Amino acid sequence: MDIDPYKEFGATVELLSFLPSDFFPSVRDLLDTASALYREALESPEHCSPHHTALRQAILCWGELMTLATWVGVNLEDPASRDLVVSYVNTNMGLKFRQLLWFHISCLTFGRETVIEYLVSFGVWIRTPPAYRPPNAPILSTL
Amino acid sequence: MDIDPYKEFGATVELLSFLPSDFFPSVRDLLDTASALYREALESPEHCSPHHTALRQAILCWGELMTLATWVGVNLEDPASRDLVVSYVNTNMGLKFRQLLWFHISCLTFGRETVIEYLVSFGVWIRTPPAYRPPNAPILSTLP
Amino acid sequence: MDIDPYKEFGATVELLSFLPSDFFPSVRDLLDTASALYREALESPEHCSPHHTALRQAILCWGELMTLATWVGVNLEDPASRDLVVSYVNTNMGLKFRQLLWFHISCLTFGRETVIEYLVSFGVWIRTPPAYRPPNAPILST
Amino acid sequence: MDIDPYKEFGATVELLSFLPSDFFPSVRDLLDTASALYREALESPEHCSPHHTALRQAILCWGELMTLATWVGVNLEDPASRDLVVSYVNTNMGLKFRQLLWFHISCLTFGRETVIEYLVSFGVWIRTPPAYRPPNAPILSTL
Amino acid sequence: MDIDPYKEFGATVELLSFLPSDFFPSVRDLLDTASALYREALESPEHCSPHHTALRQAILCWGELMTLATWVGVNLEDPASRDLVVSYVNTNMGLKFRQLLWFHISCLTFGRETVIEYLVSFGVWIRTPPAYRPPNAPILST
Amino acid sequence: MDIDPYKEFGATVELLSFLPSDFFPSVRDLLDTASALYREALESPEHCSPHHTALRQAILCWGELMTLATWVGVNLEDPASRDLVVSYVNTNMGLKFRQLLWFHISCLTFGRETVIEYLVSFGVWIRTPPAYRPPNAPILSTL
Amino acid sequence: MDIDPYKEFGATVELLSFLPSDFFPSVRDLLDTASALYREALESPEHCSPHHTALRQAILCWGELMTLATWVGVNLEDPASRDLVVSYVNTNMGLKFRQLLWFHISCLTFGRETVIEYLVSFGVWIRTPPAYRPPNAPILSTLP
Amino acid sequence: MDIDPYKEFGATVELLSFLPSDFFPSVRDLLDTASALYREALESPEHCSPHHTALRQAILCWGELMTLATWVGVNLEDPASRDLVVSYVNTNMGLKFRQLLWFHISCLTFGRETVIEYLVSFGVWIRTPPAYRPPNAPILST
Amino acid sequence: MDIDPYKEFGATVELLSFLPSDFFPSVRDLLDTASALYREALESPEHCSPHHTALRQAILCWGELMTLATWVGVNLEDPASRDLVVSYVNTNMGLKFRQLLWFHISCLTFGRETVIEYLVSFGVWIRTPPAYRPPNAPILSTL
Amino acid sequence: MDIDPYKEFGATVELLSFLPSDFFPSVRDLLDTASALYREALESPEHCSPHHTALRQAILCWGELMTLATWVGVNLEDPASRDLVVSYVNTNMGLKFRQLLWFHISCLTFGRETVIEYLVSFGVWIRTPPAYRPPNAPILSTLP
Amino acid sequence: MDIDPYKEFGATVELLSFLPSDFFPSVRDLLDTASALYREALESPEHCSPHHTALRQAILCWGELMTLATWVGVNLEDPASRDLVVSYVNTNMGLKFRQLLWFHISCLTFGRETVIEYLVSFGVWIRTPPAYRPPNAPILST
Amino acid sequence: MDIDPYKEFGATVELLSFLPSDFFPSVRDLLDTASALYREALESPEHCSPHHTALRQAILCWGELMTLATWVGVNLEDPASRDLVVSYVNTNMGLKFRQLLWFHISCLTFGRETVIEYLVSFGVWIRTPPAYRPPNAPILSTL
Repeated sequence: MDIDPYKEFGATVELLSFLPSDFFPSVRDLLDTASALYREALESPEHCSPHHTALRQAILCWGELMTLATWVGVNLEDPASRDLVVSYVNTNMGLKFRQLLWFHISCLTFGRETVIEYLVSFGVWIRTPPAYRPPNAPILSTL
Repeated sequence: MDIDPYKEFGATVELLSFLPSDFFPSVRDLLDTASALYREALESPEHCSPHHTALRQAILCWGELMTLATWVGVNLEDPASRDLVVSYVNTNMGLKFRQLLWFHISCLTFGRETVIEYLVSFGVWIRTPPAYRPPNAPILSTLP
Repeated sequence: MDIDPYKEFGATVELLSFLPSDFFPSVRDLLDTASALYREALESPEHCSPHHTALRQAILCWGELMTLATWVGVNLEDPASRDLVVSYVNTNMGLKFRQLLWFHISCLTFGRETVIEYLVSFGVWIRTPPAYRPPNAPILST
Repeated sequence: MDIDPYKEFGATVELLSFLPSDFFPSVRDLLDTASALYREALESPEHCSPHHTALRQAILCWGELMTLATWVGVNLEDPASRDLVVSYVNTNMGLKFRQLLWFHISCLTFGRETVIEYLVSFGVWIRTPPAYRPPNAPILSTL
Repeated sequence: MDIDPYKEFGATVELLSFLPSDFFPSVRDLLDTASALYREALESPEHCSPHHTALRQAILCWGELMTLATWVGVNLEDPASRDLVVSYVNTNMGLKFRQLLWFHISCLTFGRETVIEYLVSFGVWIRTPPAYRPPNAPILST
Repeated sequence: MDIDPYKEFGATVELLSFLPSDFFPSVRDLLDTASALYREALESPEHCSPHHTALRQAILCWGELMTLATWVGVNLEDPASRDLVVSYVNTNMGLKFRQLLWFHISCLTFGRETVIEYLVSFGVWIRTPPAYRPPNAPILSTL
Repeated sequence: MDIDPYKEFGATVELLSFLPSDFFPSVRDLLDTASALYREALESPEHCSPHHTALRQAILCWGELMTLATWVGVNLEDPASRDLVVSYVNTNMGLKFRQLLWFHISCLTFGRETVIEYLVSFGVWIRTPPAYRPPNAPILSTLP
Repeated sequence: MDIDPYKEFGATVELLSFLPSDFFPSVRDLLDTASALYREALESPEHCSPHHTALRQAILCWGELMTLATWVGVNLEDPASRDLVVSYVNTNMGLKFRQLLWFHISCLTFGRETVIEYLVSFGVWIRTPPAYRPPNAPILST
Repeated sequence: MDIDPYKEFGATVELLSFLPSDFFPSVRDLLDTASALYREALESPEHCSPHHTALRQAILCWGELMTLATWVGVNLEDPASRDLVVSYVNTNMGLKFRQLLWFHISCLTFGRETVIEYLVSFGVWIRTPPAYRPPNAPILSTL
Repeated sequence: MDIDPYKEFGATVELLSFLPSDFFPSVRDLLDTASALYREALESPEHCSPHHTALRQAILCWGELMTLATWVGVNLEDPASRDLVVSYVNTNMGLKFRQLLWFHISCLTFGRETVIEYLVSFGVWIRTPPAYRPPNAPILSTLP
Repeated sequence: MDIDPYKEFGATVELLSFLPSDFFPSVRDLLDTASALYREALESPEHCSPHHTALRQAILCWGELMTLATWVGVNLEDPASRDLVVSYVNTNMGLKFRQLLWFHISCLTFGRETVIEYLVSFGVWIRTPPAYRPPNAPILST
Repeated sequence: MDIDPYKEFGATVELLSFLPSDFFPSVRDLLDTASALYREALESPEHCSPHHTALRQAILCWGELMTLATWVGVNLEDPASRDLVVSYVNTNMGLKFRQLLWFHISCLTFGRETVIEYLVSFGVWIRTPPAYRPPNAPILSTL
């Protein structure tokens, strides 16, 4: 029962691990971007695209995790335990959720092929020694 | 900010609240029936239907929650914290997953319209006072 | 001034009294069913069907009665009087409100002819000796 | 959960609030004119118009409220409580019931569009400061 | 002067004597069923069918009997005689009225041929000794 | 409870109130006239006319009530109560049966329109004051 | 001198002996059902079918036997002779008239072939050992 | 329930009483004639004629009466009542059985119309005074 | 010399042993059924069907066996010996004779295919747990 | 009742009584010739002829009787009873079974009409007084 | 090396795990049913169907296990150990053989599509908690 | 009970008795060969050949027996009975599983007629007296 979340879209887990861990933006910025730029289509009762369903499921799962964190914060009495578990969850599941949200938002707003090639380009650029590499890191743009 | 999971499939949360809390099976039975009936299509890289994506996401989320549960079980030193955490995650959080899995598996197995009509039929049956309730409750099947 | 609420729909008050009083579900279940199944159509600005208008009027009337009961319970000081008036509001008018709500909801979801015939079928079934009667009471489904 | 009775008829609750509270006639006069002009059509078993259904429901509700008032008057032993509840019902539900009856009777008698334009014109007239207000207010008539 | 009230319809008093005593519902239930199923026809000025005339005469006569029972209960003195006469008029005269009302209402609702065949098929079932008789009695419906 | 026995045939209860109570003949005379005139028609297996069904029902009901009277006379032992019961059933109840039998037999013999016209004429005769009342009363006959 | 009463009707005495002795109803019920259903045809001067002649002869014979019974009851002075004769007439001389009346009424009201097949089926039903015997027994009727 | 045995065949009971009582031959001769002249047709499984069915039924009933007489003669202990009942049956059922057997056998062998006319002819002949009457009584021949 | 009596008719001894031993009716009932239902055909001098010959042979065999039992009972002196031999004759071989008679009679009266399928149906019904089985056993009827 | 085994084959029990009791061979010789000449057709599942069914039934019955005799021999403790029953069966059933086997085997081998004519001729020969009886008795054969 | 014995036919191990243990008949009855329904096919030299093969290997292996049980019952010394091994081999090894034999015999008798749908419906029925399920289980007979 | 395992494929138990018992290799070698050569075919959802079904059944049965042996070894406490049981299950029943595995694997690899001819030739080689027996035994090979 090894189900790969990105298998049906053309990507794969270790392909998304090519990029460094510090590259991805925080969760709050991604949620704000999704709410500000895609709120009307998400809440409509329509089958828009396969990306929308995954985005809705991810947002709901994040909400449930935050609710559980709030409950353990309120009810549990041990301070060492409360901070330990909160830091653990926030630092160990946030990375994968950031990866998922960034991938889906970028695919929605830029295109699948561009996002597919950008990963390879950025990884190859990072691996090259500085002296024989272009000085400007690649970026995603629409202007 | 108020995404409703069932809106795109024709239902709502309130409509699905006709069934009582004890009606749904356990998580284990749903997982084994999902593995037994629909496993080759889940693994294949194809956009088969909107139900498959939701099922995959739900299974992954349940796996992540179970991983967190075993982490806290093996790391926490205070037994009270461990037992309270596992009781919470098993009781209060499992009902939504049971509802989601039941809905998505039944829709694949029998059809969406049949489940939609079954919901209102069961609501009508359950709202009747006990003195005039017929003994047989509605059930889902495809054979006479 | 003997207007009959059910006359224009093909029914009649004494016909709806054929069924026993305990048969009807409570008010809360009917209100939740109406909210869950027909909330989009009730609030839309259109003349959908003659049933929608009656349903809207009944809902608003029940809301006004509940508000009056709440004010009576709060502002009044006599415990016996408030208890008695609350008992009156939630027993006497409750029966007719339940009958009206059940009739309109069932007609909306199942059909007029089916609801018309079901009353006769159940009324005949109730008053037959058990030894010479089918063992399962009729029900509305699908 | 927020059904508006006038929404389906092309009106709105706050639009009807242009007229002051003292403008509406009493309940008795409305009942007598309704009986005088439209008794035969009200009793007939026909879906004549959407106004007739609303009028019938309003009349039945008023009858039920009056029966409740008679019951509390005859049963309760403390005269102060009976006086208080009678005053409350007559000074609270009266306004709404007179509004509904007046709107529905006038719509049948003269026409819905005429009533709407009359409401707009009366609002314009009443909003004017007294020093520049013409002496005669608008009225509904066919002569 | 042997006047059989059933011959003109097709039946016979001997044919209806096979039914058990408890097969029939109460007279009040039959009256309520008759009123709630067809009250406009029983009050319209039209010779609708031969069943309607018999129904009207039976209803009027039962009303007369109830008036007589009330009078004897009110005006008599010895309590014992009161109990005897009331019980007699309630049971012995009431059984025949229950039978007649059931016959006419069923003939109106289902049809004459169906009820005739139902009586014929019920007779053989009731005549069989219990040892070889299947437990389930015949059921009359559509 | 508003069923009218004579209303199918064009008559009405208050229409038959014109005739005084003493006008009607006796039960034995009506029954023996019916037996002598329409025995073969009443005993046939056919519904020739609506009057036949009513006549049959009335005759069987009268037989039932006579059986009841015999039963109470035989069984009851209290003299006063027994005589009161028998006198009541003989006198108070038999008037309506006399009316019904007279109406149906006369209709069958002569004609419904003739019966109605006779009722109207007898009403006029009974309303006329005694001073100018003809010494002979209207009668039903053909030759 | 060995005339079989059922021979001309496609049956035999031994074939009709499948049914037990207690299966048949009483004489009274048969007489009232015969009067209720077939009376105008019995009185009419027409030989409608061979069954009517046999029914008329059987009724007349039973009437003659009852007349003999009442005569011997009212004339003989010894009570023992009277009650012995009455018991004999009622018990040892009924089992044949009941059989004849049942056969002839059933043949008219349902049909001869149906009665024959019913006898054949009742034989196999009654010969089965009780352990494997189904609960309900075959019956004659026309409605479903 | 007054069923006349001869009505279907064109005669009545009163017509058969026109002849005197002593005219009819005894039962033994009629039984022997039936056995000797009609045994093959009586015992065959076929619908021959309406006379055959009546003849079979009469023969079987007479046999049943005879065995009843044998049983009462054997078992019952009082000789007086024994001979009394035997004489009673032999003297009162024998007459009607003789009439029935003679009528059916004669109709079978000679013809129905001939027997019907012969009854009237013999009755009229018997009633006439001897001096103005033919001296030879009628008889059936060939 | 392994001749099987049922082999030519489409069955075997093993198939007829599928049913339980108590199922078969007694020999007397089968003999009376055969006498009452098929006596005219059995004694006729004609070749009707292969079932008739087997039935005749079986009946004659049973008659001969009964005669032998009667002679043994009559002309023997030891009560134990006669008791044991009649017990043996009535028990051991009566079972197979009952099976043969029942099979032939049922095949004659109902048909070969129906009897063939009924054995399988009854065996499968018998060998099923009660909770998941139709409530009542099958039977042969309607003919 | 009175079933005659030979009636359906064109013969009669008293017609076959012309031959004396000593004419028939033993059971063993008949069994050996039946096995030698017709074993293959007896075992096959075919309705070859009416004679085969009768032969199979007779062989099965003889086997059952021999099994009963063996059981009586092994069981009974009194030798007198064993001797009496064995003598009775061997001297009583042997005649009938030899008659049946001889008739059926001869009919199969030679033909039914030939057997009937042989019976008639042998009866005529045996009825003649011995004074002028020809010496050679008739026999069944095919070669000149 | 996860060789699933049911995958090639269309089923799966976890699909058949829902049936309760009491649902299966005994192994002796299954063997008798297999022998009586079809013995010629199990002994003919032909590759009739994939079910016949698995039936043949299962039948041989059960006899192997029975021989093992007889040997251990005979040659062992301690009675307790004998009881343990015999009970183990009859129950825990026998359940799987009962399941496999039932599956193959039913697939031969009724078909494959019908048995697959029956398994699906039975699973749906059994997963429901008792309070809301109909009291009668599904039945497979045609 | 007369079912022959190899009879569908043309062989016979008597035919396989030519080879001595010691000829067959151990179970582990055959299982290793089957895993290394036919791993993907046994796990596929298809019945390619009748040999595959028999191979799958045999492997599952051997796994069952190994589980039984482990169970009795773990649970039983008596040393003598335990060792007797494990020795029996290892030695006595393993021979027939070895035979089945050898037959089916060889038929899958080299063909069937080749196996039958090899059986016949090995029988001929064994029947020869030792004086004239060639020193090399027959073998199954292709190159």
